[PDB]
Amino acid sequence: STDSIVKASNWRLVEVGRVVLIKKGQSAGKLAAIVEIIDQKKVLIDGPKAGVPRQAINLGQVVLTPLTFALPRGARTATVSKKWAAAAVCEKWAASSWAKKIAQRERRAALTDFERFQVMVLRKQKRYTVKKALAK
Amino acid sequence: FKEYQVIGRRLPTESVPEPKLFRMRIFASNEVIAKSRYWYFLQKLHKVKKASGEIVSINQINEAHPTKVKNFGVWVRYDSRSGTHNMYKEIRDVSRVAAVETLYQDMAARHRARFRSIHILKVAEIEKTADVKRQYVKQFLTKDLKFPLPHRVQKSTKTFSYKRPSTFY
Amino acid sequence: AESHRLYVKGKHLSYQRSKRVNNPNVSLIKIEGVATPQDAQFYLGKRIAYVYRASKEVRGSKIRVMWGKVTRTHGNSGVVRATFRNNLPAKTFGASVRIFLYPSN
Amino acid sequence: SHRKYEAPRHGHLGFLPRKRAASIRARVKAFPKDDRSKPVALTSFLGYKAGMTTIVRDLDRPGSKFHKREVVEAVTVVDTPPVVVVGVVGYVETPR
Amino acid sequence: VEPVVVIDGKGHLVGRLASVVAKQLLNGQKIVVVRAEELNISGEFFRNKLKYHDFLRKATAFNKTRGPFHFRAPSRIFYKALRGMVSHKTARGKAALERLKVFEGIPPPYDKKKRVVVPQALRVLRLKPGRKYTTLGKLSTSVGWKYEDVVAKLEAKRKVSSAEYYAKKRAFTKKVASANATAAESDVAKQLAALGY
Amino acid sequence: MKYIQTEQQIEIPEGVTVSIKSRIVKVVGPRGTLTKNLKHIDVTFTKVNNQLIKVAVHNGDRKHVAALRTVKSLVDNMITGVTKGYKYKMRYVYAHFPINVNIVEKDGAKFIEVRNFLGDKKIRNVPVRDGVTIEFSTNVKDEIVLSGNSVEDVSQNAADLQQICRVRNKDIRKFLDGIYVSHKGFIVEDE
RNA sequence: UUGUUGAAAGGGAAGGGCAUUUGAUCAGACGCCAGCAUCAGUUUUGGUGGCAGGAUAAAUCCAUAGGAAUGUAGCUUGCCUC
RNA sequence: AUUUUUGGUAAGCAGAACUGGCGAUGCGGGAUGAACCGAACGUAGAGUUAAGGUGCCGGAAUACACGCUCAUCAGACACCA
RNA sequence: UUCUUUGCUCCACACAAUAUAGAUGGAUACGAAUAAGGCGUCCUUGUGGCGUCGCUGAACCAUAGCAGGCUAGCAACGGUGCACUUGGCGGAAAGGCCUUGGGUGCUUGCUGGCGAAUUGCAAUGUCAUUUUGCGUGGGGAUAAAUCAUUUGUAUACGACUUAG
Repeated sequence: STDSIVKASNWRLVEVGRVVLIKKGQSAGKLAAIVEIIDQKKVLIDGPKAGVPRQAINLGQVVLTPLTFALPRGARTATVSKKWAAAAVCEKWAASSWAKKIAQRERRAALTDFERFQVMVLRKQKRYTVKKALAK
Repeated sequence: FKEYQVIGRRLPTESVPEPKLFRMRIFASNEVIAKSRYWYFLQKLHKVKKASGEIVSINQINEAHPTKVKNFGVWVRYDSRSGTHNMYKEIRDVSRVAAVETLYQDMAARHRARFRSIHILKVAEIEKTADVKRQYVKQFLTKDLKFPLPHRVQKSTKTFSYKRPSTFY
Repeated sequence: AESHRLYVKGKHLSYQRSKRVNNPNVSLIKIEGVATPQDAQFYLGKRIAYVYRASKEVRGSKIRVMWGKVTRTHGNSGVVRATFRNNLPAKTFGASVRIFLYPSN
Repeated sequence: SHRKYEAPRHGHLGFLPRKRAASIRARVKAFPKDDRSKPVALTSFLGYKAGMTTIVRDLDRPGSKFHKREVVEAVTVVDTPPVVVVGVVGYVETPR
Repeated sequence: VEPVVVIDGKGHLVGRLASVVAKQLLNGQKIVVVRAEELNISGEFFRNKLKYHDFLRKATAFNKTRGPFHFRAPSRIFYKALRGMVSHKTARGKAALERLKVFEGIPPPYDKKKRVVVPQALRVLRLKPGRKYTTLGKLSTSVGWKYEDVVAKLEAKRKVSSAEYYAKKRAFTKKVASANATAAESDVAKQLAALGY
Repeated sequence: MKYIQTEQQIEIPEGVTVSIKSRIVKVVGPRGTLTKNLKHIDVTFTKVNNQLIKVAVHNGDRKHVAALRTVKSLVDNMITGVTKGYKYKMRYVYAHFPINVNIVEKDGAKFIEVRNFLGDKKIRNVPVRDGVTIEFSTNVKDEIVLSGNSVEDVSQNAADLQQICRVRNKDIRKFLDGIYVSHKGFIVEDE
């Protein structure tokens, strides 16, 4: 060929820098960066800007994120907060397809009954133009 | 679990003033246990029982730095079915208490040794690396460590799914 | 236009029972789209009705109605306990009931 | 205790129940394996049992004691007047 | 939620699925299971073969008819495993099992209906990667079931025709997604992206 | 211990290709093409240099990391199978009755007929697996050389030929008769 | 114990208990069945506010002293596309 | 029947000591069981629990957490098989 | 299946019943893997490059009007029913999928104009899906079995096989 070929398997590595969305807990949908892994199943995470305390947490309650940033290992809350704000983690997260789908769920949950009648009207106004386009 | 300082003295009977105040570092889920264990251990070392002595102080001890990752080298003794055996295990955790309850779980899992059949001889934090004996701890003490989590099993809150759920991460 | 719904779809699972013995006074109702006792506590005190069709016109219509109210939550997984004015007949284990949004909040 | 002197069972346990074959026809339950190369032809053939007679024939069985010797064999005859084709059934293979 | 649920029985654990389906039927939800010949059991082929042969040998001595009938089909192996988890002797149980149908492969009407899964009874979601499992397609035939490759023919035909259908549906949904994307940057689209829809 | 991570290095020679997708190792080389699907093991391959490929196991075990080194072995055996290939020499060992072995054809299938093994009237038929070539080698009396690419093709052909000529109902230590694999090696000379 | 008529039920018995549905039926002619509000007794489930104590938490945080490694930037020697 | 205990290889055997039980006792649990566990009972409502459990049968988490185990005769709750 | 006409059936209506394992917006169609893919894009068409996506369906589609009345239009050249035609495709239980042109209705894409009370402060407040014989008014077709008799390939009696 002779560029051989391997797939390969792309994964989210459990490292120092890996920001992780907390899914079950008092936090439940806040970002926190991993500073030091304990043992294969347990991590150390601090989200100083999001406001989750530096805690040793089980891995069933975290979701690994595609986003990373160069943090030194076991760096304290002040060092984390500076390296976090430097790399701009919160912007890279808010500008995600996933963060948008979380913001869509919480918004459509926080919708009113009048705004439910409005969105219904507008979707049918949109639907008139798209069905004219689907015909041609 | 909790770690408790327990200082019990002995009953002050005149002709014996100032008994020698014996301190312990009992691992217990509350004070009523921490003080019962204190007496249990000091009945194995000295001729004194809860009647012949008194607890002068009980104080919960917290972690000096409860967010620093620590290699806890714990020495333990346990009654097996056949005899008794002295063990050395190495827990890696963030608190002395969290490391100890992991030992109690991994002693119960690996040798069927229940709470009554275990003595915690010592729980000493290992100062400098290259003193870590056990490989299952020396694994996580490698420069610039990373590792994936293959076969990510997400869990539904509803009986039926429509997508054929994936196990990617 | 298509929809006319002003109740939630309940289903009569079973009675309040032991492993063997049953209590036909408290009927266990599963509400559509509820998960926990916290989610279920919206529906505490609501008016559940069981609408069924007989063959005899009684007093205008062949449809008859057995009235009840939600008493409290049941289990960990969002089931409720309902008491009906007359107890349910038990042949309706898996029959739908209507959870109205009566006494409101 | 056991039979004391053990003998093999009376009767085959395969030809049960020993009831009256519902029909009077014979009911061919298996046909050959259906070769798709060679020309089309009938597999089985209906007919009527007439009776039994004796035959005599020479015997080509090398190694046999009666090699090249007249042997009497019983024979049964079946009347097979030409059978008239009157239909054709199509059968689809199904999970039943 | 639906009037009738349709479950693709492929890559599913027999007992776990059977428990899920058994509760649905008692709660009064009409369910059909299809592709019952791609069900799975924990443990190697041989273990479940021996478990079956231990079941085969269980017959009424004095008349082997009226004894426990050993049904060989993967659909009927599931039915046995599900009828175990319902009080079939009671009128509620008879009515509960009446709400169920099980098929070896996806026949008519269900051939062009939407097929769900039950994540808490998927082999892929449940069994530890490294453990060995059974396929009810191989087990069922080794114990008596004759129609292994009749169903393989009929599935291979249905999957050719359903691949053609999908290739047409997807080719179309490209046009629908493109026209919906060219509906954005409109007064209506910005008002909808404000309300969240 | 459950080994956090362990990997094995697989070297790739100078004119061979390695095509891996989801677990189907397809090696191409001067000899030809070898395929082998390893969908039973649960490992991960990664091309680093186009000449080294790292195979890996995450959160391993005693029984798990054993297989990781096994799959390195099977994949190196495939690369060997396309680069150099395999060649098993078997000797006829007979005491009295000379073994009559030749390759005959039955409906174009390549069999090995074994007749007059301990004066046995039977004609033993060893079907030659495709990709395996048989040579009744001269220069060594009573030798047969099974060469080709895949070791499992060559080795099982040689083994199935040895197994059919096992003497029955005798002292197998006096009746030391049958066709035995003397040598297992590679086709290419200068070795 | 039996006949007929009338009514009902019935997959290896039937009969019984608690509960309701359905069909038939029938006293209470002088009452029947509800909804809401504010209360009392009982009790389940939240949501928030004010205090107490401990190593007057331990922490984090800030100051400061010393130190080390899984040694940061530089420093240096090697392969050299600089 | 737990504990002490005699005879006896032993016994769902024979005979003692203290206590508690069945007899004379329903009820919840151990699938079933006189004796085990929990609790002793007028007729009802409501609330809360015991022992025991909460995949499905079956009311109740296919709960959470750390480990162990793969068995071509797995293992699975005391008295108790 | 009758011609004593009045009986059988298929379709349409109205009618008197009869129920309900339990409608109350929609059962919304790739297969295969899961230590892997989906979709879009490119073209040395591959076990290929480059994007992107997942982390639940909390989605998607439907989604207003007497339980949906009557009317004036503006904007589209659409969407969506009821009955009819075009070519087809489906045999695993295909009894359903498409797909033509047409017609005839509606349209909440958008501005209008009337109506609704008194179900009295809630009472399912009745609208679905079957089993139907009952008269209407149209199409269509115009038999068998059993016993008694007979046979013996069969037979305790039934049954079986024959015959007229």
